[PDB]
Amino acid sequence: QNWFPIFNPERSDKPSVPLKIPLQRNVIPSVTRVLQQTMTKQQVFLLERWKQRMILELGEDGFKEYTSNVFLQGKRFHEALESILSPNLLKSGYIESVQHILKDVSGVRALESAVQHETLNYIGLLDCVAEYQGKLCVIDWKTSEKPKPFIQSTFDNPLQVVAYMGAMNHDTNYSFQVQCGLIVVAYKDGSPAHPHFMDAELCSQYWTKWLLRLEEYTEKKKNQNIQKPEYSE
Ligand SMILES: [Mn+2]
Ligand SMILES: [Mn+2]
Ligand SMILES: [Mn+2]
Repeated sequence: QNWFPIFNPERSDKPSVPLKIPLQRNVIPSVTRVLQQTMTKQQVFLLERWKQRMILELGEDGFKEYTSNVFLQGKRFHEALESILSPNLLKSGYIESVQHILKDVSGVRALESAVQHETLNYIGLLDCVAEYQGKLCVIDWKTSEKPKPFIQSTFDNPLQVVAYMGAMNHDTNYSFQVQCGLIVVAYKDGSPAHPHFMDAELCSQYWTKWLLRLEEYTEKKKNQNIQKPEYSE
């Protein structure tokens, strides 16, 4: 029943400089590694198909240019937000896009901070933990242009959020609990960012789907061996 709960019964739900628990190259499988390696063969086919289309269309140079820009713009956007919320890139559309979201953000308790689940044995790096319109949540910022477009599905974004909150709720480095999630899609053209707020009930529904992905990963033979070390969110 409560063998793998998202919520920690023992931690305070409510409960001033944000936590940055460092992350190093490690052999604990990350949240994004788990999701990437357990994408449905149907999803993998769609992304590989689109990858081959883009290589042919753009050429090897044009492909390198495209992938490099979307990756770096994804990273720069995240670095900017980490600098904004903790004591050059500010003219971007992505930053302009999140302004109406950032007005409603307060009580930032963590930023780009490692989370490791003590029972389930996965690790990750959550973007931010803060109150959005008074409600504490794990926030994950997203760019409308995917930073790793051929190995990521936007439709896995709710699972990534619930993985982080679950991990954080069962991590002795964190003394509080988090019950809600938020995904924020910033648009490259400066259009207002879209918030997808996830209450406790919805997080629990997606958490169940995350455990199915996590077990599907640990069902494999190669993942019983110790992975090669990597820094992965
Ligand atoms: Mn991140
Ligand atoms: Mn993010
Ligand atoms: Mn990764």
